[PDB]
Amino acid sequence: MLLITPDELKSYSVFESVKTRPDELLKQDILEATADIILKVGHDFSDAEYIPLPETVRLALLKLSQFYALINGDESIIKGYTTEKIGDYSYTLGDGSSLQKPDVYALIKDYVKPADPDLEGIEAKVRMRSILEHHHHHH
Repeated sequence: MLLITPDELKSYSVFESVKTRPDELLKQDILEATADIILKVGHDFSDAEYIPLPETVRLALLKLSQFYALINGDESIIKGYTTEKIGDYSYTLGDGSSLQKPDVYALIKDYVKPADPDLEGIEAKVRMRSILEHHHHHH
């Protein structure tokens, strides 16, 4: 998942719609945006021993967040009556334009399917999560 906050989104974004929005909604958008960036690189950052967050990534998400937040509850944009937000063509604009996501591919192009083995954090959390106990507390 992302390691940012909803307050930061508005701090950078310019759309009054993204700022005017609450703090709970902003969270949903952010988490929904990171899904796109990860879908491009073809990998996430769940492993606690591998959660890289450069300056290029933080920016890419900041832009994507504002994008969705804009067509997330606008007052002049509709996807022609459809399910929840989808990562496809929709959210028509008053100018009959197709608001497309931000070109943040170059921002993640540096971390898009690297050339490294499975040395990454693997079989480490499963070895501890699947342990008999190794503790003096039963939660």
